[PDB]
Amino acid sequence: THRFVQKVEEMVQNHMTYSLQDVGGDANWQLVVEEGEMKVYRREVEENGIVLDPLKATHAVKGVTGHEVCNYFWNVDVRNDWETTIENFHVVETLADNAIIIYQTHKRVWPASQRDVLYLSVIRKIPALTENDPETWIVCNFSVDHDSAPLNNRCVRAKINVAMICQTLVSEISRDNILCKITYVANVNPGGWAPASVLRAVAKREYPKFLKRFTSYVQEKTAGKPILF
Ligand SMILES: CCCCCc1ccc(-c2ccc(S(=O)(=O)CCO)cc2)cc1CCc1ccccn1
Repeated sequence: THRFVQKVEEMVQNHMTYSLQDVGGDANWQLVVEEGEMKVYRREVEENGIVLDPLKATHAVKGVTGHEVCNYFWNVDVRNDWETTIENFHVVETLADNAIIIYQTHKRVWPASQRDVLYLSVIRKIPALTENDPETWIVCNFSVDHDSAPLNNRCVRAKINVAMICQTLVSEISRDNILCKITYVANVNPGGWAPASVLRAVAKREYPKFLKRFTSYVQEKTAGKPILF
């Protein structure tokens, strides 16, 4: 029990309530990119002339579990093996063995100024509501304030609320018979000002690239390892 336990529970619960819902029938979501099972949607939202566009994506990855996907997403030690848009990150504080606070800087995208982020990252297993329902693994990354926040005069502080939410279907169980269903949501306030066209182009390019790359890394690192359910 660190000082964020209840904020964490609230963020996680909101994601389980709202983020998991299907949006196939919801015209409010614009489907922007589809590549097979990977479906990437946005809402066009601006606040004070700053693009906030909520991002929501679903995906189905063979041969990995939600537990594996989330560990890989959460574990700072493999971060540099799949991240492409990060200049630097530092663990600011270890809250618990499933929760840390991270500082990171994002590669500049011309012509906007560089962004940095300060966020709590927590991984949690949500037990099946009923023996009918799936268990879910979730990673939530959400912005928090912290005293040990670096001075970075090059950077505008973005604020994020991101969740990677995983449920695993299975048919000795082999990788051949396991499917991981992902819902990934990212609400990012870039702060300051950045050209709308830039923000939307970066999102449209980088989210599908991230999801394809990250999931493929998980498949590759796990294949021929015992399944971690
Ligand atoms: C002018 C560019 C402004 C960049 C704004 C920004 C800042 C941070 C993020 C971002 C994206 C994914 C995460 S995470 O999924 O939690 C994994 C940990 O890194 C945390 C933060 C996103 C974005 C929006 C632009 C953009 C979109 C997808 C990739 C990169 N940049």
